[PDB]
Amino acid sequence: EKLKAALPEYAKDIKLNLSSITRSSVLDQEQLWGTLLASAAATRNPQVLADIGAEATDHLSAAARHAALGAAAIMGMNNVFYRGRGFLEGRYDDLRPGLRMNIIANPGIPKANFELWSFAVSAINGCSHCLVAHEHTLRTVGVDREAIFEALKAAAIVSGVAQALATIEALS
Amino acid sequence: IEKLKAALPEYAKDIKLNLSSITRSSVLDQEQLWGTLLASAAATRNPQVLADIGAEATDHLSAAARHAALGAAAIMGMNNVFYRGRGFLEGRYDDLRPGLRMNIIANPGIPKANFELWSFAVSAINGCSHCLVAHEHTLRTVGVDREAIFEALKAAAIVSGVAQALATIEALS
Amino acid sequence: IEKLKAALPEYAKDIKLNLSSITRSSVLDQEQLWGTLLASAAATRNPQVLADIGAEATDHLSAAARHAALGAAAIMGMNNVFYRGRGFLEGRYDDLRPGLRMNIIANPGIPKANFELWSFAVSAINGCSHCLVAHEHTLRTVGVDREAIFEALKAAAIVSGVAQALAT
Repeated sequence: EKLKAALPEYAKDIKLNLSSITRSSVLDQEQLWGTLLASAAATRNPQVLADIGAEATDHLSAAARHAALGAAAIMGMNNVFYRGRGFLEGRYDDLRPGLRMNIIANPGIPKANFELWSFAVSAINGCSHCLVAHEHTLRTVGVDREAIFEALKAAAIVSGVAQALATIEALS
Repeated sequence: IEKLKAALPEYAKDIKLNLSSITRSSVLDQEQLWGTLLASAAATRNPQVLADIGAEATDHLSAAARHAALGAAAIMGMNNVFYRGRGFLEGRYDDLRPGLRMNIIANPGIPKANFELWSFAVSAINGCSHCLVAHEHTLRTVGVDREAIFEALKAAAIVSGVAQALATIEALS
Repeated sequence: IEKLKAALPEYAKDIKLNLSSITRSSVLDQEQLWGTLLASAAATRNPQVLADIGAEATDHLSAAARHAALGAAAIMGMNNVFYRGRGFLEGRYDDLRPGLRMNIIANPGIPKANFELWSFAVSAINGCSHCLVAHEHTLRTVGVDREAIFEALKAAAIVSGVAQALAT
């Protein structure tokens, strides 16, 4: 509400879209808020992370909250590494990453949910390798594409929100 | 942009030179140029760059222009993520209704040409091939020269270099 | 570091470990390593990471090297947008001259090997295939082993994770 209220007039579709995604009935209240929170972190916009984070506490456990934020952090690294490896046409695929990412195997919350949040973040960062790998995993654990698609929509909407908000604050 | 140029460090002279050059270039309208420097400045998320350019854009852009430019950044902010992502997913989601409102695109409050140019510029900054191509095609359809489009791409890239350059000094001083 | 390593949240434990190790790693020499971490920190746009890494990098980076690293991030901030953009336009704009000044590339004020390594690290962060490839090539051209290049990519990625973790 207060976030929506801070959105400029030249950003009406974003506000509109933020309202519709927040009232989503496709994703769990945990799937939804965990996605919104991981997405918010992935935008790097403090205000957006603060307001989504504040509202998220009344919809997510401390464990869920931490898992959502850690998905953002770990994809921040993976999204750069794998995309780069992919740009090198596989010529370094034999080397050996050597990077820890245990949170992925042991998230502390349902893995279907962690994957959903990781997928959303990979969409924001733009790494096809990770977006595809996570999308495949979601399907393997029973998440339907309607829900996977809703996460893609949410990640995009939240990116718009952060862009819209960043501009108003710097100008006003 | 006079203060921005001054803010740049000697190790970023090329960007300063490029900023000086793109601003004095005449291949683009006074509206196309400042509207592109503005949507680009917005898309880079650097506060100082947006603030400086935004201020210098008022005596160079109409009210409706300044509005359409900032609105292009915001809406591309979402579209550049959505279409890019769906585009990676092997056609598996091409038959689903996005259900995303983007009316500003059909009604920017100014003739479409410039909105599309600024949308194109933003899509370059965010890195979305689907949108870059779509908007480039639309620009052509409504009579915009390649030279103009290419100049926007350059302006988008230079502003991005300026944001990076200034972001680092702000943080280190 | 230390203060940087210590700021990481607990749910970002893996990134803490990765930072601790990439900084203790020898694969890259101290200038290569810290110039890459500095260039990367800049590209993440996170002010705290840039400050901590920039300060720790004073003990291993000459004045010329530090400016080369920061300069690499700035120029790649522009090139990474330009070449990627042109690259998606299906060669339809390849006949036009960019006319963008890039003099720092040929003249970084230090050995190119390092400048190219840092530019490669930034290109990975911004996501421009055209530049990551062009620099990976040059890097191999003048020497530099895949292991060093791979270590920079890892460093760029690890630094991106730190910045995000801190931003959260």
